Amino acid sequence: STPHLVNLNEDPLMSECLLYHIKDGVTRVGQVDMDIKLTGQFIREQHCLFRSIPQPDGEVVVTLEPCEGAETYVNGKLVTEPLVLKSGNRIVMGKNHVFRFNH
Ligand SMILES: [Cl-]
Ligand code: NI
Repeated sequence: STPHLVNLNEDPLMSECLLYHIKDGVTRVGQVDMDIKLTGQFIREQHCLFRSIPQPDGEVVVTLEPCEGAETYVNGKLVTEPLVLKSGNRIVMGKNHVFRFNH
């Protein structure tokens, strides 16, 4: 299937987005001029980005790259360099945005 980024927040705001499909290419996450806009106090203008790249068989590989000074955690570990995501991974951006990556 397409990879999904699913919003795990228990009380998401009306403006807040519950589910994104991660499309082929770069999805930029942040506040100012991004493909996914998150508003929390700790979300930087350019927070991080997803890369979706195809394999020989069509199956996709999604990586997450954090931006300088923008905190993101995958399964509890702060991610500081780019990282290949896996279905089930829990991603927190800033302190107020929790997702699951579902492939
Ligand atoms: Cl935040
Ligand atoms: Ni879907």
